[PDB]
Amino acid sequence: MRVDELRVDERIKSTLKERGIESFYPPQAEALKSGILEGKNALISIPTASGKTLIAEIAMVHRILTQGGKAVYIVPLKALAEEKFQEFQDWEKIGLRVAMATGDYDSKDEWLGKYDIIIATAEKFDSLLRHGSSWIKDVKILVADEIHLIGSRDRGATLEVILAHMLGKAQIIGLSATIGNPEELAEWLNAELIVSDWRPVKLRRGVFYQGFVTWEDGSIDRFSSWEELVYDAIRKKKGALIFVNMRRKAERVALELSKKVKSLLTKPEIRALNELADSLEENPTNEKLAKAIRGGVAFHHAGLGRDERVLVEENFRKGIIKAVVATPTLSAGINTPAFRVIIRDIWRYSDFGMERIPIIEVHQMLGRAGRPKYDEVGEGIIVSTSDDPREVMNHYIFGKPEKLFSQLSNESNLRSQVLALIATFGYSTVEEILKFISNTFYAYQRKDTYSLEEKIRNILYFLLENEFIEISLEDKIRPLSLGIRTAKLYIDPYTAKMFKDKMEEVVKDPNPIGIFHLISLTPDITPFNYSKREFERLEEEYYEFKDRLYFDDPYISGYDPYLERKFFRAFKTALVLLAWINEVPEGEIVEKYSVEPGDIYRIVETAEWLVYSLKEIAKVLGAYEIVDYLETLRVRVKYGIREELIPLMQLPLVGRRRARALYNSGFRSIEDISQARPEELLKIEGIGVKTVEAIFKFLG
Repeated sequence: MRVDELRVDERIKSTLKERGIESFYPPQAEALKSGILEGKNALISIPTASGKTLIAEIAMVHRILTQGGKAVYIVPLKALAEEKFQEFQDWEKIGLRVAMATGDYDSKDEWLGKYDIIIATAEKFDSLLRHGSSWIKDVKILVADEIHLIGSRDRGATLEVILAHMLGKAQIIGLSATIGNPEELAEWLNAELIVSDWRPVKLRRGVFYQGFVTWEDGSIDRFSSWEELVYDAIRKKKGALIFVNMRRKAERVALELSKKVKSLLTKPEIRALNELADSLEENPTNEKLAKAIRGGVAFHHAGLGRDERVLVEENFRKGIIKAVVATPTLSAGINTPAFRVIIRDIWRYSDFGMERIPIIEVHQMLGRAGRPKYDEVGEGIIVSTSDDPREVMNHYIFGKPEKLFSQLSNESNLRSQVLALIATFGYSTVEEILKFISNTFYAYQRKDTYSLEEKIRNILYFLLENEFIEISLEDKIRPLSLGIRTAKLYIDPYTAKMFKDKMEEVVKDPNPIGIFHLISLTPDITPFNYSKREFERLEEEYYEFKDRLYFDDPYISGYDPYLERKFFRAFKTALVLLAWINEVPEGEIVEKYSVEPGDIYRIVETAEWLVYSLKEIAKVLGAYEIVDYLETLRVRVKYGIREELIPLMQLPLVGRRRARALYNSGFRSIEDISQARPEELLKIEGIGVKTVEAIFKFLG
């Protein structure tokens, strides 16, 4: 169907046409005519290549243009908010303001009140709901992108909860991959179900095994090695996307490929890759990237800094970079299909131990093959090495995706969610809590929820004994300041407990390493990892700074190589964080502590939040003597600077490096910068035109 067959506000039609959208794929047409334009809930389970976002965009905008109010778009990862923010930009042209809200959990963010479209993670939205932001009542529709994640252990419960809170309160639309129990999820969501396998480009799926690829139709094609699949694609002026389990494997395979790909590149292509390879800021992780890119092959994984990942994704989308070997974590950042998708690993290091990559993910990966503009057929190939090809074919290609199970039993999320109910949602009796539970997806899939109930009852004990809540004289369950504060900070009650239990120590010896180590031991952060060769040096430094730690014994819970590792991981993290506030250049940190740019950015952001949370728990506990210290530390962690640079960080385009160059040249305050001649800032090594322009604009 065409845009003009669409029964929506004409200002939407104009925007679509202006984007070059004239018609809709069959799956989209079915969805648009399912009732969502009328306010009905819906679960859209179709290929990613078939444009799920557009369907949601139309539904959201149409919803608020007719009923006014707001639309909330729930993105899976905060690093994905930006992209959505950019593509939602043209809605500003018809008077709809778009905003990104993904951090600062301890805020009502009332400033979002004047916006119409709000992009945020499930956690951020959960957080806002707890704070009771005055604009929440304004939300008419919430879109849960990659809603199948509700079945994921780590964060699925949070998505389930915000859905439970919003159901019946706003229209709910889910964008989902293919699953095993489509109707069960739709039923719980009181939604219309749209299930389709239609895609714009035919997808051919097969399994590669010892020299041959056997396609799902039974035919065979010879390829001496799996990499020939990549060379063949490039030889055909098309591209390839290779998926691997580990970061180091991603890089090693990228270099290997690039070694044979370079000789398949035109003279220009080679010079274009060079200009690109040259622009990568000096750095170990970036050194490998540049060297591989000069061959037409890049690697993609969370260790790379945002800028580097953007470069790789955009140039892959431009066909400059011919192939990309990437990991799972942020592969969603690469929004560009590829003629061929090669799944190199089908087993991944698991927690308890190795396990097969879920069928759901394998299907999502294969569904990335076939570019609409260049391909008439996309090929998704599963590489089997240790597995029987017929078994792999039967399991992944012929078999059905796994059913999604609620992950509400997660002790981490459940303790946080049970406290949140009492501390921010007014739940005061066990019966009421179980009432909320009876409306969860968890309960929906079950005949009974006896164990969860026993699990909740014990959580209440934990909260009572630890003083987050209390039983009033009325025999009701009520929160205490510690509890309310913990709920709003969004930290797990366990990390709050840790902060409370070690507060007396922090007060006695307020110091960086100890604080950074303490927070790095909490469930709310993922510390840096370390290789075996690093341990000896880590151990030495540990003894050196042992007396500054609040958690000193590496084995208070056993000798499990897992627990000793956890402790030292937190310790190494504390060391990196100290270098960070001591203004050691990123390149030097990456190099000296064997950590990656992407991880530094992530840990720094999380640390700022946790140091802030520690400051706030110190407040509720009355440990006011360390609040100023903690507040200052928080800001130092936020920017990676010494206390004296703080006054300059409010400046546009000014980071730790520029603040330093400014300060050392005599511009220490906004006042010094205010009375400066542009030439005075331009002489400073590090400050360029665009920076002075932004600074002078900022100042007037």
